[PDB]
Amino acid sequence: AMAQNITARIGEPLVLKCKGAPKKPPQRLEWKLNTGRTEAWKVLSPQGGGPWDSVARVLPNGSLFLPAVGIQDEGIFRCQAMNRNGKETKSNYRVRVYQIP
Amino acid sequence: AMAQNITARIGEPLVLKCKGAPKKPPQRLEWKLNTGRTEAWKVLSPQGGGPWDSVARVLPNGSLFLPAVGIQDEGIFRCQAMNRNGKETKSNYRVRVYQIP
Amino acid sequence: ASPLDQAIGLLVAIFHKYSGREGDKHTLSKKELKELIQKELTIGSKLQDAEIARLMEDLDRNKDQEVNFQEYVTFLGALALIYNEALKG
Amino acid sequence: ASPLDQAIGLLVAIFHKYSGREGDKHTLSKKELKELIQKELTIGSKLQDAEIARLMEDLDRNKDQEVNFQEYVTFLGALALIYNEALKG
Repeated sequence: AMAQNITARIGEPLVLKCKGAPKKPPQRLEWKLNTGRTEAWKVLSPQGGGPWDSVARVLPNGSLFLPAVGIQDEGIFRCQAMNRNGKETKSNYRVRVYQIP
Repeated sequence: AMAQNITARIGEPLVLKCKGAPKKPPQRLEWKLNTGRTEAWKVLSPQGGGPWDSVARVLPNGSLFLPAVGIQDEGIFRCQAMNRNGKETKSNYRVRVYQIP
Repeated sequence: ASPLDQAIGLLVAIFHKYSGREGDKHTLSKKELKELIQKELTIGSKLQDAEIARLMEDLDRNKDQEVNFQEYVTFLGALALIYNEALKG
Repeated sequence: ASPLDQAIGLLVAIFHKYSGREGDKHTLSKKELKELIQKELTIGSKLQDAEIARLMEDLDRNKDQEVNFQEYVTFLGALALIYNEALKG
């Protein structure tokens, strides 16, 4: 198990880039994250949005920006993609806020 | 290359059994034969018929009967099936008539 | 033969070592496949009977209760993915 | 490890022996894959350049000019089918 140590502040905006999409047209993509309770895991699609869309959006360059990262955003985030064969990208980033419960 | 030696007479009726279909419902099936010119190779389907249908038909038990096997019927016949994976049956029977060209 | 051809040749030889024992000569019965797993897989003998049964059930895609060679290749692919994922972390 | 696990482990090791040389560490470039074929396949060094190029082109299913591990498994499956067909006659 591998994870990057990243410090963040509750209610503070945070931006990150999660590449993966090859030189080919916009392919499929799936969002997954591992946490204690997990309440941020949402399904991202190239044509559509859900609840997490209001909590965080993805930039045209394949990035991620959050209006205010709180305790719910804590935990570890992970990116993943789905091609015609099975070439997926693995990456887990550990994020924690200053004051914790 | 393997083939069975079978003698036949021109214009004489011949019946043979070509099993292969498992215990499951009627699955797909393809007919293939190797010959000098090849003029009998036809595509058999569980729901439909073609030109060879008039030259030879398949019995409900998965057999084969020809009204009159001639020089055109000569050569080697082969059976084959197509499942969901790739389990095909391989078998080649060499057939020749008395008087040849 | 070269190292790669030799390894593949060994894997194909294992299949036929067990497939020809009973029933169809070119396919693996539930009995043959369980035996293959228990004798040829490092952890095979330590797996629950229920888990071997689930493994064999899933390998069968055409659903005829027989594991053909193509199904065995799916198993090899699964083993390769497991080792590859461990190495990546 | 058992004979089967060892053989698979060898095949996976070959992939990474060549994939990490240039570009992406975990995929085979046209250069890496050609080298793998010429050095690891018994008949590899005797194949026409045009035929190796066609082979590598087809292995690439997602069409990104890179032969990932899943594509290599397709190659292994093709080799296994060839040896199996020869044995049946």
